[PDB]
Amino acid sequence: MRMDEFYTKVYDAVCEIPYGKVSTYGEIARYVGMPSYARQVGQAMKHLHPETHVPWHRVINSRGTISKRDISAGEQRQKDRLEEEGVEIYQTSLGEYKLNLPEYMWKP
DNA sequence: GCCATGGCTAGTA
DNA sequence: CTACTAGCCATGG
Repeated sequence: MRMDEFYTKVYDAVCEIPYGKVSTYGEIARYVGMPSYARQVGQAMKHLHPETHVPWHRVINSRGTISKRDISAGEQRQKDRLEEEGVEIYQTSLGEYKLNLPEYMWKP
């Protein structure tokens, strides 16, 4: 398959995530048949228009924190967002916004 | 072909 | 817990 089929399946995946639940970069890689594309799971997310109806904010790193998303602090945005779905998040000695994965993970 | 970038991740230690 | 490899693999130059 090819990179736009790929980008579509991933957005059908993500779209599936129940409000107020979450999933992992890596899991979706797996779910769409692409067990080793976790990194490109990241970039599909990275490219969305900021219009999108796709819940990119329900996607996190497989330790259950929010990805440092380097280029600058902006992914404040992801947390402020997941808290809008009553998800609970706390913090690390050292930044790492973070959560209870087993509680919020979407296990379908 | 190269390289340097990255919303990644099991392993290690 | 935190760091650190080692793999992974598309992009854009």
